[PDB]
Amino acid sequence: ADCTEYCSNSCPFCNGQPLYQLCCINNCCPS
Repeated sequence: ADCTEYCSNSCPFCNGQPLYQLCCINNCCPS
């Protein structure tokens, strides 16, 4: 949770959205 394992960057605001692919994978850690 909070992108603690999904990506190095922590995103506590990510759990405020239902989508994690466009939130954590894309927005939090663009690639």
